[PDB]
Amino acid sequence: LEEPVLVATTDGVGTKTLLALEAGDVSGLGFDLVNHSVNDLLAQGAEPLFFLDYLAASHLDEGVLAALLASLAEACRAHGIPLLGGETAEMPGVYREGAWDIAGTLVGVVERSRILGPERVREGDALLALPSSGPHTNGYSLIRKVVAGQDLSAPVPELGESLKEALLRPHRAYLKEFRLLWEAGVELHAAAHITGGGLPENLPRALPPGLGAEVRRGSWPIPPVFPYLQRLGGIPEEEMYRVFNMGLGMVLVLPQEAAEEALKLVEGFLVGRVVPGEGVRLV
Amino acid sequence: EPVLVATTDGVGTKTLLALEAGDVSGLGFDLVNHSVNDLLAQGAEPLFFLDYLAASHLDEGVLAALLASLAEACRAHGIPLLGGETAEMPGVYREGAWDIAGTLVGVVERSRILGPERVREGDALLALPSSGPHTNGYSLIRKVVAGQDLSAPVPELGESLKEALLRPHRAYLKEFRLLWEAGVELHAAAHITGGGLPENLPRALPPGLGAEVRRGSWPIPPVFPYLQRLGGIPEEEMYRVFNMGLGMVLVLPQEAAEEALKLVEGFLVGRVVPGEGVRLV
Repeated sequence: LEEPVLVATTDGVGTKTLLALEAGDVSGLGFDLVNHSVNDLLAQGAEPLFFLDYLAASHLDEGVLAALLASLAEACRAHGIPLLGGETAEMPGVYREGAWDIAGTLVGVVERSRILGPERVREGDALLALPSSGPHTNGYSLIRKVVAGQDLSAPVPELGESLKEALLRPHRAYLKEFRLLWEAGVELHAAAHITGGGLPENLPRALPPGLGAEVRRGSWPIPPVFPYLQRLGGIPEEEMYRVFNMGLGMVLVLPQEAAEEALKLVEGFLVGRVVPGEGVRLV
Repeated sequence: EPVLVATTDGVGTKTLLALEAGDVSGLGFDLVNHSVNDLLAQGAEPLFFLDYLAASHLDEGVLAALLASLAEACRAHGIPLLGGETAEMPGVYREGAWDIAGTLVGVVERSRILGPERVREGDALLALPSSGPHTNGYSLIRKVVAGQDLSAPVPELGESLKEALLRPHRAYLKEFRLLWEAGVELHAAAHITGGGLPENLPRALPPGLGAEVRRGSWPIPPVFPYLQRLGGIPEEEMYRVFNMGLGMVLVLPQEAAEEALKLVEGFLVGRVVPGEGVRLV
């Protein structure tokens, strides 16, 4: 109460952008960026204050430029986040033909003593993961290679939809979740947004020295698009968890009792514990 | 309604020249400084900065140069380099290509507002000197110096093309602080970037008011005319693409302009007149 701290994060959609253009549908890229931006902030313990972006391409196609601006405006107002005037850059000398780079920045606020972080993490906390909606916005370079030459618009058995639909599903935002836990006074220690690098890289960040994580395999639902890509690209498991979120959209580190009170308010999965040592071992 | 102000900006292809010339030492200053000037023109005091760097490949060498640069730049203005992000996308960037982008957040206090509505006919135009092309016009620059020895000292410039062309975008924070602290009356300000004077100065002028600038009224950096010849560029084009020495232009009462020159380094380059656009007189 009365200790507001300005925080912020800056992100980019990533190579997923090339996948979207190819499939001729950037309608979701606006949510991919905003939602990814919202989560990097939720990991700190903050709420969004406003967003602004920097779009750069080989050639700012009037068509796709409008569809992008259209998308970002829908993603922000979807979260009640004020959208600020963003910029644009056209540099055919920097970008590959037809390429685009969608980046942005989200500013937020958090009460100092309620900032999430490794120093609040204690040994014995529960690892509560919030379900990802698919690949989200990391690892689409591996993806574009693996699906290179497939009929992205063709239905897939084991998916329940096509590659286009399953691979372009927007990055999922967990703002609604967090608010449910905040309004309920649920004790949260740390949190990790599982982006570039996967669970292995991102989780250890939310953990203090002398503390590693223990993740029980199969304790959470894995989007079907992952093992599919894996099989198609013959991608090893050790590499799957290093590139993809494997269904782990966000991992929460909090007291055991808190997870319980949380799973009654939010769609989550107890998937581990903070044990001595370091790094994240999959058990 | 947000109570703070913010702006995202990019360095432009100057990045490519710096990479090619083997020096990204000042790209952080270029980025941060461009952002700071954009907010000062609105009367905003800088609060914090965040950078976003992307590339075909994140050369460990360049990455540390840019990171160190950005930090010094931020340190110089006394603002925090809060967060940052890095991207490696060889499928998005041409080999060797990079893009330096970032976001600066600031805040406007009542005593420091600036806008087209405060500008009055008869106001003086006070120009703050640029350090060179700054961060606009490098598309033209690089094509004009192509084939040249960026390290071959030139007589006129008193240095090479690399030193004349890579000098960082100058930030005018210290100037605005002096002016703010002294309570000098200011109506509006224009940061001279893409499109030079003809495009940027009008953005700070109310409906039905234009500006007349005196040729030779302010110093024009040595590299500007040098390269105009090197590539036989028409004057009209120079002023359409480059700032020509006009780093930033303030529109303030004739009296406030006279006391301002006693506080900062600037020049009285013209006056606001009835009409539209900017015309060189």
